[PDB]
Order: sequence, then structure tokens, then C-alpha cells
Amino acid sequence: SELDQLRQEAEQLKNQIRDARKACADATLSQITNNIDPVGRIQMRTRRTLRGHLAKIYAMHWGTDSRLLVSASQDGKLIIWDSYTTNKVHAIPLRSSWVMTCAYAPSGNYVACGGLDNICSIYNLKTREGNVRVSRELAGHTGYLSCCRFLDDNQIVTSSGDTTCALWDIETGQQTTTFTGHTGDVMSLSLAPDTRLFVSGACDASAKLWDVREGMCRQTFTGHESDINAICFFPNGNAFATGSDDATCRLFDLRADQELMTYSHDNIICGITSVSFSKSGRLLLAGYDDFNCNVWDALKADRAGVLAGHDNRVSCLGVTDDGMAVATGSWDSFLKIWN
Amino acid sequence: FGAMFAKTWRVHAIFKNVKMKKKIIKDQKLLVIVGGMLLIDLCILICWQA
Amino acid sequence: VQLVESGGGLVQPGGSRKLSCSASGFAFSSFGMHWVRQAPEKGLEWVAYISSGSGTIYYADTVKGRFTISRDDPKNTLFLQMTSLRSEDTAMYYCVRSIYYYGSSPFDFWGQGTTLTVSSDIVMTQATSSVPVTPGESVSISCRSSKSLLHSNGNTYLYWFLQRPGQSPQLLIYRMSNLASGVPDRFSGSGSGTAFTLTISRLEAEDVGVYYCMQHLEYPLTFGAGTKLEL
Amino acid sequence: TASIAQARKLVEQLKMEANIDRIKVSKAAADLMAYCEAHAKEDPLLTPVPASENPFR
Amino acid sequence: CTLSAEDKAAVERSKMIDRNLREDGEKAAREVKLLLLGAGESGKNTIVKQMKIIHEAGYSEEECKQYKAVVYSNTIQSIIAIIRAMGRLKIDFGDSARADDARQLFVLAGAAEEGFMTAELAGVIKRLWKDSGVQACFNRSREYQLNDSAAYYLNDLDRIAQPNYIPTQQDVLRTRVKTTGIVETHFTFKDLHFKMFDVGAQRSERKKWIHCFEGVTAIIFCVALSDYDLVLAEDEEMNRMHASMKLFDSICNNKWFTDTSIILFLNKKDLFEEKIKKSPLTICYPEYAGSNTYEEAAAYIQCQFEDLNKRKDTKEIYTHFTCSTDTKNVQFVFDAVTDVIIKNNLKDCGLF
Repeated sequence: SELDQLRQEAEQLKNQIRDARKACADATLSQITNNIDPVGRIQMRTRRTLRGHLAKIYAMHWGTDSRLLVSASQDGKLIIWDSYTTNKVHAIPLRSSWVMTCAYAPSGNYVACGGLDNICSIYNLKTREGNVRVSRELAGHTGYLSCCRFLDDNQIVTSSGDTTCALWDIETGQQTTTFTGHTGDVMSLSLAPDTRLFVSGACDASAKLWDVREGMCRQTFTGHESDINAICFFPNGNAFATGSDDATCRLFDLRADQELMTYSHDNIICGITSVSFSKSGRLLLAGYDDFNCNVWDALKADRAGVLAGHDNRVSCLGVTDDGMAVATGSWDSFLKIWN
Repeated sequence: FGAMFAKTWRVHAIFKNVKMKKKIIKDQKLLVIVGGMLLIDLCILICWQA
Repeated sequence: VQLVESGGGLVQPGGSRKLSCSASGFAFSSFGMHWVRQAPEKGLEWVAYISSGSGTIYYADTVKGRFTISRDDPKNTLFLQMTSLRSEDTAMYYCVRSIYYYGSSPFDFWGQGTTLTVSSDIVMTQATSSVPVTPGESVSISCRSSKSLLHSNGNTYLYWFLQRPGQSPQLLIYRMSNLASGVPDRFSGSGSGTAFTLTISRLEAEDVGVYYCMQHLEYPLTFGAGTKLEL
Repeated sequence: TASIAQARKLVEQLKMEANIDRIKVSKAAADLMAYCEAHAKEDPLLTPVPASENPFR
Repeated sequence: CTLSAEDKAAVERSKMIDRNLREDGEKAAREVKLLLLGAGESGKNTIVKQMKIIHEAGYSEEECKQYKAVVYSNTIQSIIAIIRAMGRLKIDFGDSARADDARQLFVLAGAAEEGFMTAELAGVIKRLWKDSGVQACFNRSREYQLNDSAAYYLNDLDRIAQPNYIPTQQDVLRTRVKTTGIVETHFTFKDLHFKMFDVGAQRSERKKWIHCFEGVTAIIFCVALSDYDLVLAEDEEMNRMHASMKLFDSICNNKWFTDTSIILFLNKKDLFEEKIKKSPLTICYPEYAGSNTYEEAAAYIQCQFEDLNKRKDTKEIYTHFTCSTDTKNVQFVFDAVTDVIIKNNLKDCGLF
């Protein structure tokens, strides 16, 4: 009886939330952006091709100087790239080739690498000896690490295939906050332009807004028909977009507490692997498992262009901090820098 | 005869070593050495004609 | 990170000698090496460079044909073989570590120095060579180049060093504004074209010594004579 | 019983989410549009730049 | 002609990195990647144990070199573990000597470099272990997340303190016994290297994590023929034969593995043959309409698995009938995957 009574309360609360959200849907975006000038036909082209990986590329991340990238592939090595001269600055061997994620520390002193071993390794690049070494091995997760992102020096947030995210104190090597409440494996993280707030997605067709310091979920967003593959913030930090296996990208707004837009087309049956916004937030990018990346008008959901060139599934996509260039990577083992 | 010998030289390579199963190179590698042999006979013939 | 070089002594004119440097504490095989020698009357003079790889070697034109530089990674040992030695070769020879890549510090660690005794481009200029300073005052010194040190890539390749009595030179500032590790924020610099400055916010006892500036835009490498910031 | 304790945690989470501030979506859309216009000229991917400006020429 | 003196040096660095990658790639190519999938208690061990029965493929000479490298890595972890464990206690102990702190600094400095085993630092772990204060704090220290093999890191100091190592199996088991995630077995056969990835108790979604492994030379799938008369314990209405077929059907037709070879091993063929004469396949295949003879019962089951392949014209399925007393069971897979690799590279060039 006690269990059913709690189910009864949950049913009423869920309906109250849905009704509260429906009462706020006073307009559709199709009624608001109808008379905005279109972005037009956008033709992006490759300016650099980065060669060297011998295996499928799984991770790629921009540095904060807009010049360096860190990438990882199943060949078990990290490469630090100088995007301007297609030069390799570092090549870091891994003790386990099964890598899923990496991160470039905002200070440029460290990078992260994680994977099927459930351990996030923090590498010190700014060394005196000239080599690169692991400073900490952040062990304690019970599932694969789908994503890791730095927040600050000695502060990193990790995902896990055990459905729980954690905030690590790297200097001490311990977890300080755990974020529980997800149902499926956590697939990706995104940080707001404010280290106290981030969002996550998981294999349960739900995205959650997490408070870094409190450890609580503040909002839950639904609408996906399948597992969430990628999530990113709108540049203003008050909205985010997700991609999923249902081949539809969705735009959510935190303060409206609802979905605002969907991005799809009758001729798209391919899954989304990566999403990002351009610097202005007006162009929405997404990579697909059909080898191409598309360009969406973030305020209209029209197609603005296509970035074709990869010969295998797109695994990585992102834009540099100044909005000057976009990097992509795929299972064909090449990286491309667009524009 | 250079096309014949390259066609059989590829076979020699793949069979002798599988230490590496991959990197067959397909068509592109071949037209290269036959063009190399055509280039060498072309140079000897053009210096003769000169 | 330590680099010690031994094998000096006195030679007669026309003879030969081999110097070596034993390295420890760092990825020896990943670094290049310079030889820089200091004559009491002249100051620092660049001698030779070996790439961290192989095949790329430069010599100063004053030693070209008489000096040979080589490296043996299996023993973390650098070698310098010199022949036809002359009185002009008498100097304190330092092994200097250097590594090059985006954001590197090409002249971070210097050795202690081996004395060689023999029995018997771009020119940097400086003013005064001896400015009196009292602890607690600010200091401003400068030097000039015969050639612009600004490359089309936007970078300027001017380095500042400090040598204290009884010590080898140490790097303070590279590429105008970047401090070497361990350098207090009392030090800064700036400039453009062929004229650049070095600023010390407060002169501390640890700052007293002879300051050098050098270019690393093109080979050969050269040094200024040095300015002695003594009281 | 774990099922009851877990159901209780779910109800507590729902009670929090059922009592938060919300705004009309029409206003959220207006704010997103204004942001995109305000920074429209700072985004080289929508506003082409000359070769002298693009570091990748 | 436009580069600065430093830019040219930076280019040489990049080229030397490419050189090291190219060398690594050539070295990287030889091992065969095999992914081992299938139902629990399915005779998988018979495949693995047989590979492990001969033991010709022991720690390789080169592998032994890697082990010497593994011992150096674990020895550094051992000496930092003991000086770290005694410096992070909830309850502190007094040291037997004030000199121990200086020893800790030397170990932490050497471990920070993480190069090789230093004889003087090996002396430190020997002395600290003997010290009753360091051992006494263990009962409190072991409350934290320590490696179960951590006792070996310290207990083996007698031999791992010797600059000239003689490697043993324990030297890699220290990290293998963790059994986290997928665990591969590394072995050789006739100068070829192999890594067979043993997937068990994955849970979650059976096919979601795996996609990443596209390109594996072959998928190994095992079925125990003689167990056709047993009902699945997890679900008393399903015969085990149908659970294996559902896994095969959901794996072999995965869009991630369109032409990836599958090698199907049908185990316990002798016990199977001596049972079909007593219990017709109709115990698990009521639709079976044949005689109780091997050439019909074994062919029927093979056909039933082959008819699960929706890409018959693209993916080749290999079948081998195994037993516990044979040598062809291990030679078959050795040659079979070698032929798969040759077929794959011939497809890549388009010659086939």
C-alpha cells in the first residue's frame, strides 16, 4: 500500500509538471521567427587535413588558445595538434587503447583520457623533464567513461556507464560529489559557460540539468524517442540542444522548461553523433552516422548547408572558442579543420 | 611486360609476408612503377633522338 | 634536471681535446644541445648546435672545420671534439639544453662550465654596460639589433639572460613577454623593431649580475656583451 | 523495502521539479533571437572574413 | 624558405613523431583481434582451455621483455604505495627511525620521475615493510580501495628488488585479475599474435557498447551441441537452443558488423551424437523431421544457425565441430582467421 500511494503521488505530480509546461506554450517558434532573414546558403570548406591516426577516431577537443587540439583514436595514442601548421606537438602513449573520451585542460597544462577501463587518467604536459606523464589515475567508477570535461585546474567532471556522474578533486584524487538519478548509461556531458552548471544525457531518452555544487538535478527534459548521443549548450548558457538515435536534434530552453524546436527531414534516417553551436548561436551543427555533417538554421530549422568529405561515420565535432573554425573527425582516421 | 611483372610482383609481396595482413595498396601503387619504367625508356629514347 | 660537463684542462696550440657532458633527470634523447663558451674579456659566444634528432648541425664560422658535435643517446652523453686549438679558444664551455615546439622554452637549463685553456649576420649592441643601482630601486635596461627581430609569423625572437657571479647564465625572458619557470614577476620587457627593453620593478640582491640579450631568429646565434647591474 | 524508499526519493524529486519558476516560451524565444543578432557579426562561420583575417587562409 | 630557425626545429619534431608512429603501426599490425560472444556456460572454456592446454604459447621472449617492463611499472607503484599508504592514515603511527621520512622523499621523488627501479629505493620498501609501525597501520589502511593483488606488490620485494628480473605469470596477473569490463587473452600461435576478447556479464544493452569494435577479424560464437535437451534456467519455457539462436540472430545481423566474419564452434559433438540416438532433436526443435543420425541432426542444427544470417551473400559463416580430444580444434581457428584476413585484404583491393 505504501508503494502504491507513492505511485499515486508521482502520477499527480507528473501531470502537474506537464500541465505547468503546457500552460507556458503560448507560441511556437514557427510563429515567431517566421519573418527573420535566412542565413542563406553556407558553403564551408576544408582548410587543413590532419593525418597520423592509424585507427578510428573517438575523441577530439579544442584547446583554449584556439590553436591546439587534442585527439584520441583506438590506436592508443593522444596527439596534440598545431592546427595552423599541421604539426604534431606531442604524442602520448596510453596503457589501454580502448579510449572513448579526452579533454584539453583550460590552462593548457593537462589533458584527460578515459575509456572502457572505467579510469580517467590526467596527464601533465607542462613538465620540466620533457616527457608527458600521468599525474593521477582517477579510479572508482564502475562503468565505462563516455565523457570527461575539465572545470578548472585540478577539477574535472566525469560520466560513467554505471549511470552516475562524479566531480573529482584531482589533487587529492577523490570524488567530492556524485550525481545520481539517471536511468541509462551516461552518454555525454556539456559544461555551461559557468562551472557551477552543466547538463548530461543518458541512454534513457532524458536529459538532466545538474547543479555542480549541490549535486542535485534541477530539471529533467524529455521528448527523445531513443538514446541521447550528444548534448551541447547554446552559447548564452540558458539553453541546450541534443542529438539522439532517432535522427532528430532537439532544442530545449531552461527557463521555459520545455522543448522549443526539432530539427529533422523526411530523407534523414541517420543517427546523430555530435552537436555544437556556432559562436553566434544562429548556426546549429550536427554530425551523423551517414558520414556527413549538416548545417541547421538554429532559429528556423531549415537546412543551410552540408559538410561532406569524411568517408566513414562522424565521431567528433566542435567549434573553436573564437568561432573561427570547426573541427570534425570520423571513423576514417582523419581530422578536418573547416574554414 | 612491365604491367605483367607488376601484376605478379604484387602477388609476391602479399603472400610472402602476412606479418601485416593489410596495406595491399590496390591499383594506385602499380601504375606508378610501370610509369617509372616507361619514364626510364622514354629518357633513354629521347637522349638517343637528341 | 642536471647537465654536468667534464674533460677540460690545458692544451698546447694546434692540439686537440674532447669534452663531454653527462645528462640525467630528463628525457635526454628528446632534447637538442648547444655549446656556448664564455671568454673573460668577451662574454658569451655561441659555438655549435645539434638537433634533437640527427642530421642537422650548425657551427659558428669561427670553429667550422675544427669543431665536431655528436650525441650518443644510449649513454645520455654529449660530445664535443675540437682540433687545431688556438689561444682564441680559451673559454668556459657550457652545455645548454634546448627544445623547440609551439610554446617551448629553448634555453631553460644551462650546465656549470668546463674550462679549456690553451697555452701560448645579426649584431646586438648595448649602451653603458654598467648602470649603478641600489636595492629597492626600479631598473630599466635595453639593447638594440642590427636587424629587425620580428618574423612574418608575428613572433619576435629576443631572449634575456642573467648570469650571477660564480653561476652559469639563467633564462629570464623569452620572446619578449614570457617568463621562464621560476622567474619572479619582478621581471618584464617589451619593444618593437630593432629596440627592446627589460624592466625590473624592484632591484633585489638576487637580481644583481650581468644581463645578456640574444636573438634566435636565424643562425648563427650571437650574444650582447652584457650589462653589469652592480651598485 | 527498497522499492518504497526509491519511490519516496522519486516523489521528493518530482515535488521539487513541480514547484519551480517558469516563463512563457514566447519570451525565451525572443531572448535567444536577440542574442543571435547581438553577436551576429562576431561569428566568422556566418559572416565570411577575408584571407588576411582567417588564420587558415 | 619562409620558416624561422625555431619553426624548422618544430617541423623536425613533428616528422620524428610521424616516424615513431609509422614504426609503431608496423609493429601493431601482426596480432589478430577476435571477439568472443555467446551464452553463459556454453563450452567457451573448451575453446580457451584448449588454447591454454598446450602452453607452447607462454610469455613470449619479447613479451618477457614487456613483463620486465611491467615489473618495473608495478615495482614503482609498490614503493610509492607503501610510502603513500603510511602518509594518508586516519590514525598515525610512530616510525622506528626518524630517517624514514628522508627515505619517503627519495621514493616519492624517484616515483615522480617514474623511470626504472633504483636499488636504494628498493631498500626503502624492504625496511618499511619490516618496520612494525608501517605494518601495524595496514589494518586501518586496507579499509580504502586497495588492489586485491597489492599484497604481491610488497611481498615480492625479495625478487623485484633485483636489477636483473626473471619474469613470472604473477607479474602480469597483478593487473589482470581485476577483471574489469571486457578481458582479452593474449597468446601466440606459430609466430602470430592473438588477442581474444572475452565478453561476459555485459548486461545493459547487449549490442550498444560493442559497435566500437567494428573491424574485428572474426566473432567467435560457441554452442554446446550435447546440451540441446536442457531448458534455460532463467526462463523455464525456453530451451537453451533458442536462447543461443536469439543471441546469434541479434549479433550476426548487426548493422555494425555487416561482413565481419563469424566462426561458429559447435561443441561436444561426441556427447551430442551419443544422445540424439536416445532423444530426437524434437525435444528442442519440434519441427525437426529427420532421422536420429549424425549427418541429419548435425546438418539440421548447422542449417538452423546458417538460416539466421540475413546477409548470406555478404558475410561468410564458418562451422567447425569440436570435441575435447582433438588438435584440429585449435588449428582450425588459426588457419580460418588467417584466411579471413586474406579474404578481407583481397576484398579491400577489389581483386576478389
